[PDB]
Amino acid sequence: SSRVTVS
Amino acid sequence: PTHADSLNNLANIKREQGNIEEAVRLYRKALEVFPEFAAAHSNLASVLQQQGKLQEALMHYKEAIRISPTFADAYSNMGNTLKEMQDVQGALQCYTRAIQINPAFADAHSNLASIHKDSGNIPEAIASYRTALKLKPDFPDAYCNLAHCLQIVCDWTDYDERMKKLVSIVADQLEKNRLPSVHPHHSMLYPLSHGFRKAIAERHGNLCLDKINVLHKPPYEHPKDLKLSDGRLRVGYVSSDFGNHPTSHLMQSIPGMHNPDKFEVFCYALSPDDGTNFRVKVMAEANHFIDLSQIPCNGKAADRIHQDGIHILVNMNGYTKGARNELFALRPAPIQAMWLGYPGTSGALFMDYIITDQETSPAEVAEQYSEKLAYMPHTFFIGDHANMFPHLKKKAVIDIYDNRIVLNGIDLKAFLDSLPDVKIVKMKNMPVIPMNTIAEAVIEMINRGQIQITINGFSISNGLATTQINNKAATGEEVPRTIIVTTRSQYGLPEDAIVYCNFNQLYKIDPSTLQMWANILKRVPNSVLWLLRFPAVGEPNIQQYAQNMGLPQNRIIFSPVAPKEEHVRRGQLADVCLDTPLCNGHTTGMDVLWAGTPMVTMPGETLASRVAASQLTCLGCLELIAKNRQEYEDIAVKLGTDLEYLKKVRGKVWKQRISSPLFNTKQYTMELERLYLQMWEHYAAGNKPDHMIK
Ligand SMILES: CC(=O)N[C@@H]1[C@@H](O)[C@H](O)[C@@H](CO)S[C@@H]1OP(=O)(O)OP(=O)(O)OC[C@H]1O[C@@H](n2ccc(=O)[nH]c2=O)[C@H](O)[C@@H]1O
Repeated sequence: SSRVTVS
Repeated sequence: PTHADSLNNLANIKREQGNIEEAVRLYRKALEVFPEFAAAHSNLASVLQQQGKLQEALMHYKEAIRISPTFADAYSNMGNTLKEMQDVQGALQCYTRAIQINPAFADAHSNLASIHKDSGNIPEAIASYRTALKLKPDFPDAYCNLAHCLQIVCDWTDYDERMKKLVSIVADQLEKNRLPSVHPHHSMLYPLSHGFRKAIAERHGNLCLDKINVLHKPPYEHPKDLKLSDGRLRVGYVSSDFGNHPTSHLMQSIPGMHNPDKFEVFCYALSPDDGTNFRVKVMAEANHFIDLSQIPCNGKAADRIHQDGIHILVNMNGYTKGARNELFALRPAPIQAMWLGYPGTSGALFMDYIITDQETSPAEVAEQYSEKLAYMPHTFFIGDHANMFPHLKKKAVIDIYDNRIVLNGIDLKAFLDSLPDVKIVKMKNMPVIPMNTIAEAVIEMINRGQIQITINGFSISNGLATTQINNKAATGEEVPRTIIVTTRSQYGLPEDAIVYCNFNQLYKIDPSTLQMWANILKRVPNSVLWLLRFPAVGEPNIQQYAQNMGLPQNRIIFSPVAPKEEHVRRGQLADVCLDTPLCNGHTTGMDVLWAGTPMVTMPGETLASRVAASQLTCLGCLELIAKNRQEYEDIAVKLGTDLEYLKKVRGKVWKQRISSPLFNTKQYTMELERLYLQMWEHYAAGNKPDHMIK
């Protein structure tokens, strides 16, 4: 869907 | 078996301490003395899992269970192992089996909650963390993780008490030198001191040091000159985000813009090829592209970095998903710097520098960071928008407003010249298409939900249908080859009122911030705040706390998360962007600025709270940077009521996004180059890392 900054 | 039990308990203490090798040795010796020892199998499995020996781990977890079919621990730890191997179905079977065996097993509930969160089922994650806490009220991991779920959906029930308790939990954990339960990446969201934030990070850095000490690597020997590299600085960009990820959307042009006379660029990918043009472009344009995802051992992977000869090794992950900071802990390069992907200090002594800027990280707060500051001269932020979305460099409208009905396209000028009666308008140059048979047909396409039409042989597309027309243009992988229409009506926004936007994930919003936004909306009747379903289940919390503040429902309009190009294209329909002070829009900040949309921000102290102010300073719009909340509200209200002042600020943004350094990837690369060479001089002259505040 949509990629983000994650831990 | 008591011989065995004392070996096992020793092993457990050796493990808590971070002595992993020795812990393993003892678990094995425990089993050597007592082969049918379930807990030793499980604990050994569990430390092998820490070491990345996932298969060997599973084998011992199953021994444990075979020996003791009701051993709930082994099932719960096996679930985490399966989860690490991306076998969600297997992990869920293990966790639920553990809870079925013992419904009062709190860790199992907490781990089941964690996989629910990761799957984007927040209500169920919250419920299972609550069960965990109900069973074990003193449970830091589960509390802090619950606190993050609540943050994510903007649940602020007992907010101040919760914040106070996160701080207290972290205080306690840091006193006991245990791994804090607040993740370093989340730590900017809570009222922790900079010392607490730095220490949180330091502790996760230490994890990496502990894991590499099993390998017993001597220090690597590092170049003191550029002789073996023919006079070129060898720079290694390490990232798990060379693919369809914000990082590549920021920096994908940097590698190939480097100056090959004086630099040699190596990209170390930590992820496998996702098939996207982002990956294709960095693989093509870097001088050397190395796929470390094919090299699981961090010893052997650091070895490679050392034998490529890297001078400056660049950490683009910090504490994010995909990181392999173990690589940096081994120090395969003489200079190691944090850049771009991680908005915080690493807290680790293996990172020498953080690349940043005066606005983002002022000297006053240099003790916020373990690293020395390496200042870029404008902002450290960068965006690849000029390359990805050059169809947004110019725009045209239909009938005079700059943001109700908008057309963009590479061939827009040619289409305009095909029309009888186009007017040009000087910005305080914008083509305007009068109300016309052509204007009517475009609007008709939108209203009816049509995908595209043709006018004078030009393809005219509905901005809502990008994935049906060209899915690679939607993602930003390709530049759109049609003309796109974008309008306020496509998003339920009113043609006649001021639209404030913020397109970040909802977690960056906090009570104080929503209170500002409400104040502003109250002061500007018939304006709206335009937010995203990110996630959708944060929407009713937001709406409700806004009703409590005095606002009616229609004042906040939610849209869905869109493909990347639509997201960017659509910010054009807004008047103003109200940035989140708690944690700014970073990538999101560049997105909205590229639409020509001014952003009001209030820089805080943390790096994450200052980035938009740095973007804006580089952009040359100091007027949009607030020193307190009254300023922030006045600026925003002024931009919503003083409409000529709104024209002027918008014209300034619109043109400064081209004429200023902000989106200038070449200039940025060259400035980055000067700074790398400063860093290199200083070390080649035998000195140690020190501040480079130019
Ligand atoms: C706080 C934080 O972690 N900050 C990080 C930075 O410090 C790093 O420098 C950035 C580069 O790694 S990423 C990150 O920057 P952020 O501003 O937080 O954006 P985030 O991580 O939420 O991603 C949202 C994405 O959705 C895209 N997006 C958004 C809305 C939409 O509808 N569609 C869409 O594609 C957006 O274009 C984005 O691509």
